[PDB]
Amino acid sequence: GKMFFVDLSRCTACRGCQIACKQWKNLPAEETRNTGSHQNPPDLSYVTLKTVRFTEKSRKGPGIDWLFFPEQCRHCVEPPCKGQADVDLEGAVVKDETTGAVLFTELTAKVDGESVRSACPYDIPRIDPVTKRLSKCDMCNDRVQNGLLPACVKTCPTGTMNFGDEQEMLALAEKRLAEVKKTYPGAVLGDPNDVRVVYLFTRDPKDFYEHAVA
Amino acid sequence: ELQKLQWAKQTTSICCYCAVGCGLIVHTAKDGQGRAVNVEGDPDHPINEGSLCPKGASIFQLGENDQRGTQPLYRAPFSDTWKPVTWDFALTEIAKRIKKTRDASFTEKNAAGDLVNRTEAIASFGSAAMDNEECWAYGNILRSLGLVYIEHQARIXHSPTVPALAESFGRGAMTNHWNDLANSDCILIMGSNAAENHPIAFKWVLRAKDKGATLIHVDPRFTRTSARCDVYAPIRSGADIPFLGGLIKYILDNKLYFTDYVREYTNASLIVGEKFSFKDGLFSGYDAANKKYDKSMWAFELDANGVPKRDPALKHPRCVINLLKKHYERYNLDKVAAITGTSKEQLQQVYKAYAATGKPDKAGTIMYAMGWTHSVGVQNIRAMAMIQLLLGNIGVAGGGVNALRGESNVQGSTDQGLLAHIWPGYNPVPNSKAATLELYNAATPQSKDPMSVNWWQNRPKYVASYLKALYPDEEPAAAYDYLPRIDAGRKLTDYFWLNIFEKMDKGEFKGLFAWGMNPACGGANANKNRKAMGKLEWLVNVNLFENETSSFWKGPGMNPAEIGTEVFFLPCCVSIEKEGSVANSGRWMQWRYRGPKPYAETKPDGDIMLDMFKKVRELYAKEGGAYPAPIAKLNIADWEEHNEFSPTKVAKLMNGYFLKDTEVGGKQFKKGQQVPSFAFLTADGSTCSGNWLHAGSFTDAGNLMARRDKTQTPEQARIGLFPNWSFCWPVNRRILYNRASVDKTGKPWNPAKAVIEWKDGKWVGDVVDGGGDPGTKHPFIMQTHGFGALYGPGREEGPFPEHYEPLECPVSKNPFSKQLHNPVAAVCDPRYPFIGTTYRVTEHWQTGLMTRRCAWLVEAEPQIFCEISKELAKLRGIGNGDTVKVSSLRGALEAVAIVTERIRPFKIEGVDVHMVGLPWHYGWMVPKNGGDTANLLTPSAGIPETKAFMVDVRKVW
Ligand SMILES: Nc1nc2c(c(=O)[nH]1)N[C@H]1C(S)=C(S)[C@@H](COP(=O)(O)OP(=O)(O)OC[C@H]3O[C@@H](n4cnc5c(=O)[nH]c(N)nc54)[C@H](O)[C@@H]3O)O[C@H]1N2
Ligand SMILES: Nc1nc2c(c(=O)[nH]1)N[C@H]1C(S)=C(S)[C@@H](COP(=O)(O)OP(=O)(O)OC[C@H]3O[C@@H](n4cnc5c(=O)[nH]c(N)nc54)[C@H](O)[C@@H]3O)O[C@H]1N2
Ligand code: SF4
Ligand code: SF4
Ligand code: SF4
Ligand code: SF4
Ligand SMILES: [S]
Ligand SMILES: [W+6]
Repeated sequence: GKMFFVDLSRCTACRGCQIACKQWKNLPAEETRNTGSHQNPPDLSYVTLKTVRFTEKSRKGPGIDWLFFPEQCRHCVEPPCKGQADVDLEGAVVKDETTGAVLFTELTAKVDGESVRSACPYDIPRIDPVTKRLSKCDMCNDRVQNGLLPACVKTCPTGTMNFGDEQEMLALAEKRLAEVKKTYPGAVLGDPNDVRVVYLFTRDPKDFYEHAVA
Repeated sequence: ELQKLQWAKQTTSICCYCAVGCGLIVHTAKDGQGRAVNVEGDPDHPINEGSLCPKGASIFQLGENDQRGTQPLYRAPFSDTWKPVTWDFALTEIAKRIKKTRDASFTEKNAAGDLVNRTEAIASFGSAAMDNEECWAYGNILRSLGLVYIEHQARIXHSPTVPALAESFGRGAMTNHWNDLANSDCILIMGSNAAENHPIAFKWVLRAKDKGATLIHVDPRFTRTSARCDVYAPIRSGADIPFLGGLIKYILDNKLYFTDYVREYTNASLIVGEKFSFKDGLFSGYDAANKKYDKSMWAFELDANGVPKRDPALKHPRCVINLLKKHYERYNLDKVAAITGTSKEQLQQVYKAYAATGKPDKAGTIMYAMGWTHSVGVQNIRAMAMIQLLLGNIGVAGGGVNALRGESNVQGSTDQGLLAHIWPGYNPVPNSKAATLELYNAATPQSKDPMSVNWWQNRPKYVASYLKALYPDEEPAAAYDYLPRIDAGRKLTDYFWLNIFEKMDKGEFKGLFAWGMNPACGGANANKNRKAMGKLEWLVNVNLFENETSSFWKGPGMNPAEIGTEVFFLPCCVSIEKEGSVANSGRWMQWRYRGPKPYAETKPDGDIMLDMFKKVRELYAKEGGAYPAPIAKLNIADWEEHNEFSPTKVAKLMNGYFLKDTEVGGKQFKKGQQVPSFAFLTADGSTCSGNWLHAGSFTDAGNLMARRDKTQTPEQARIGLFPNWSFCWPVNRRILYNRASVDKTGKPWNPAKAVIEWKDGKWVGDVVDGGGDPGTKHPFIMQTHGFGALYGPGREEGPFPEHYEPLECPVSKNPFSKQLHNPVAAVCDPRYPFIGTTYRVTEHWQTGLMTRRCAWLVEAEPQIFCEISKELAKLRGIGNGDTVKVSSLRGALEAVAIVTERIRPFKIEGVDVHMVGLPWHYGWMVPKNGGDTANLLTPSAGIPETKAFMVDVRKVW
């Protein structure tokens, strides 16, 4: 299988990943407005598969801890969204055995879109108010199958986004956590046994986003 | 196979935004016959390695955009709407307006009776966005027509940077390059928001950290850069010179300077004349009435030969180093802390971290871009250069003054002399007193020092070779009379950006070229400028989309019916729809190729400007008119292939070729051969070259700018020179002043990060910056005396940076002298008590003309905002996300309030002073509810003031 290692201690919130996702899939842009934040779009939706979340936490002395979270589907090893979806219709949510990608097919119109989002402990799935189909990050399975990096991984300049085989990524995450701890001593890996998107957080994952971990 | 990319032709490009120069791969439908289907990063490109920030990442949405211009548009005097017209009509009518204005205003001889052969009735703005070949051709077209008011983007950064670094090092350019940031042991980012404004640069900043480096951000605001640094140090706006002055004193007090480097390679040892002194914030030779200095009073004491006297013992009290120590004694931590608002603890921390790079086997780099670099902005950068010379960080891997250029080709556009004071290759524009070519060449200072290379002594070869590229059938001395001259008697700054807007408002301009710029948003005091454009008879706008400049006449508060300005809007093609080169901040001149054909009836800038000129030439050939010679004889046949502008042919003319069989440097050269280096150019007319800096870029071996070869020696690969990827001027010297990186033996100071090394009779690694055996030449070959200048007696404000207060309104006290404000230099209306500042975000570009048309970037940053502290929010009863009115003496606008701890009140003379932050990326044109330019608020009072202007911020209910 394949795995994303996301080192958030290197993220500059450039949002190259956010734009690159929409470029590769030719997705449309939402109607957005500024409500007192750089964060936009404010949430994932049918047409936004990745958004960078901004969070400001007060620290002692000058400046802040500015916490950046490029949110995507975790592509869980044991997908709860599949388990729930398979109660309505088996096929709607399938698992690629090559890559480990959790993929929503066109049969997600048939299943209960509401409850399959509830089952997701990361609150990832989003419903089309029209076709009633579920959309999210598909791990750019298209590109991964063809021995290319996902768009968000390739576009990232900082070395935040890393992609490859589960073994060599977990090996990287452990070695990187060791060096990052010297700068951010409260650094941790998010659910490194349950998912294929392993986020390195500089501090309490709940500070980055409510559904940052299970 | 990936279906989206299957069947599409794959070509390479370079990003059309910032000066990092990120590689793209473009996929073009129908094997190159149709539209672009995909644009993403070039994985083989050694700067970005496939990475793109959201601007580069969104270039597909820029190019394949149905809001883009399709054909020329015309607007008749007082017309309420655009009238779509053909190219033939637009260029023809444009060519007639030029001739009408030229003939009517062309002055052969100024009042004083001196030859000038110029027009002062036509001005041109732009552009750093055009290809290098297009910038060169444009400059020459404008100069053949006799224009002197020729400016672009570069002015805002040039005026501070180039004179600061030229004075210090002998060249004005970024000393190192992006990949080299990775070799640095301490990175000081100060007057830069690189994480947002040069994003791919942070690939190499973070890799510097991985290998042990400390990253320091010095900024009044906490940014996305600050979040990824080891040390965030807040600084009060305009307290930079105090801060750097404290660092100089810290380095000298604690003996942290690189002694051998300083004694040999800087001017530390040179004896300043007895006439030099400093007292009460004034240097010697001050004229109180005129408010300027007699710089002869700052001269060096010359020996019998005429060479500045030196004490290698550094004992003489008039040694530069000893006068430096004296001058900066006053910048103690207590005074610097009080004025900067930086804690003594953090100052000591930052000072200790960075001055540790004075170690011969450690390298420190300073990164600055625009920041706030006003009256003493030149002296700010001088202090950075002086710190780097003290620590011996100039010429070494991970060192240098990395003065980050803004636009993709602002380096190239400057190199092609699209500023009023310079021809291509930084040969000055002649003034009225420079009556002959011999007199022009007489102005170059000479050195009697045999160790001093003084390379600028070759200038006559470059000027002659230049005039032979434009006018190859004439003698250089004869051709010299064709090109216009500025008034020797007038201030140089009267020909610059800010006075072009002043003159325009006084209706002293008939015509303006707005070529790849948006003045109506870019210019400070937008209300004034938008009204001033109404006083033009004709305006030529060449851009990708309809914009605030093209359509100023139907702008906010405007009435088309009573605006008589005749506008031609010519739609140019995007970067991926044409071939050519762009020169990045690191001087990497990078060849890119056509993907899709020009969208609709759009044209490359080369074809627009060349076709426009040919129609002007045609009119003069049939009608005659004012002094036709320069227009008639200009060699545009070398610019053209298959009835079209040839990027390839212009690039070969810019590199240059021998016009006859010539013997140079004791080597035979055949006629028609490409000149292989500027070393082999001549003054006798044997050679031509559009730009001597390009001599070496396109040789008989081919187009070196189009090299995509990642081949590196171990010592090259250790510091990421990539000398076989594209070509950088001068002659592929990737790190400038690299002779300073080795002792008089030729051994590196830092063998683990060698730039050059003397091995077996040759320099190995980078190309040596100046030929000659180890210890036989002074390392700064473009300097007259050959030394890194700690003492700079050519600067208007004095030979040492001194704190003079740039932030007028809230400051009354200078703790360093009697002299509050700059002695060679605002209303402060109490109704506007806050410091307005303007800056960028990652997702938008310049005035936003380009990025406001890209839906994915509008998605991320849809509206103008006003960032304010929690303290100012509490004072003015503003909540996060509330609509506010920001106002000044110049205008007012509405924006969304972002309340953030990233902004903190300045503490100035026992008072809380609140700073108000606005993005200048917005304009009335597009999008809906996006907002208008923050330059509605900025004052006019030759560079505009955009970082500190007075505002009020009120909540709107
Ligand atoms: N995303 C993006 N990138 C760009 C551009 C763009 O529009 N958008 N434009 C390009 C251009 S033309 C240029 S010139 C460069 C400019 O690049 P930068 O110079 O990085 O641009 P700014 O964000 O205007 O200013 C940088 C920082 O200076 C800080 N600053 C303000 N006043 C002071 C002061 O008195 N002292 C110090 N030390 N810092 C101060 C601001 O808070 C800001 O964080 O960016 C280029 N790249
Ligand atoms: N308040 C405030 N004002 C500022 C600044 C600030 O920080 N604050 N920054 C100042 C600085 S540093 C600068 S450099 C200026 C920049 O100001 P401008 O240069 O006037 O701004 P833009 O026009 O947005 O710059 C990019 C332009 O290049 C055009 N372009 C792109 N590709 C091409 C091409 O191939 N051909 C042609 N012909 N045009 C092309 C784009 O369409 C766009 O119009 O703004 C200055 N103004
Ligand atoms: S993160 Fe949610 S949507 Fe994605 S695979 Fe896991 S359960 Fe399914
Ligand atoms: S992996 Fe692909 S689909 Fe998922 S967020 Fe990244 S670019 Fe978008
Ligand atoms: S591209 Fe990389 S650095 Fe930029 S926001 Fe995405 S993850 Fe962060
Ligand atoms: S905008 Fe600058 S940093 Fe971003 S992709 Fe383009 S060249 Fe690279
Ligand atoms: S620029
Ligand atoms: W700029």
